[PDB]
Amino acid sequence: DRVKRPMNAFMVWSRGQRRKMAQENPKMHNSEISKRLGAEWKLLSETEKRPFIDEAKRLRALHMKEHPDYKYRPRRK
Amino acid sequence: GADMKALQKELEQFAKLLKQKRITLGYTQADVGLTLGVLFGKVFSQTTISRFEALQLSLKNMSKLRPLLEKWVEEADNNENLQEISKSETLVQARKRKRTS
DNA sequence: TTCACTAGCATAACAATGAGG
DNA sequence: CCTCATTGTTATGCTAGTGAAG
Repeated sequence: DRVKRPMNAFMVWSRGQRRKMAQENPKMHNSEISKRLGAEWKLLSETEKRPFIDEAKRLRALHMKEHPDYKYRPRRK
Repeated sequence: GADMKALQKELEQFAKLLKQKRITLGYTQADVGLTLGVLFGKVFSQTTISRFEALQLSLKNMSKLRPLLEKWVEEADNNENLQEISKSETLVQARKRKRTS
């Protein structure tokens, strides 16, 4: 029941893609999956990244709408 | 500053209003820093913006940046209204072109 | 060659996801 | 529980640089 921090544009796009990639070839560890996902994202153009960036913006806005008193609180090492 | 109590109360509620507006407009803290630097000629790091939003800055610095942020939010809201009107206009234009095609 | 503050520069934490230590 | 692996947003620990007092 703890509030999690909102996900940026990458996390949105990666969450979409890694489910498809796991259904595509199972028995593949998310480490190589995330390496490949980041490598692919680095090659996208701004025209291609636009909708996910806008989705992350909408997500943060809706997060503040839901939790007006949220504060990200990490635990430093 | 008449007294630090009422002034700091007003300032700490203004900080929450500033965060709320920057979130509903889609700016990251680094984005606000970059835009402040570009329209006022003085760079502002994301660090100072986080500290402002956490009221972790000297009251003199809080009040020194408050007018800067007010001008910034005026310009940002103008830009947002402009983009919104332009998007709806282009949508009506696309309706016209598609129905008339 | 002392203490208090100031402002970045860096980098950790953490969001998702699940397999396998 | 935990570690991994990824990019992006946010909080903050460590500096170099600045005065002030003695």
